[PDB]
Amino acid sequence: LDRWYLGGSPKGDVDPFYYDYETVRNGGLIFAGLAFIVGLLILLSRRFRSGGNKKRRQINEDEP
Repeated sequence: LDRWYLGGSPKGDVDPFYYDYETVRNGGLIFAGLAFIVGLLILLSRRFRSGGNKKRRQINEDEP
């Protein structure tokens, strides 16, 4: 019910994530900015179909 996230089990030998832990403060801000950029690219995907030259090449027909 809790902690359903996986891949959070290191080798159990050495875990010096403390160095990377400090970034955890500014880590969220950097990640979010990258997140937004990715979303922009998605909109362009629609452009491939949507346009002034019918690039969607999609038609729905009912069978007899």
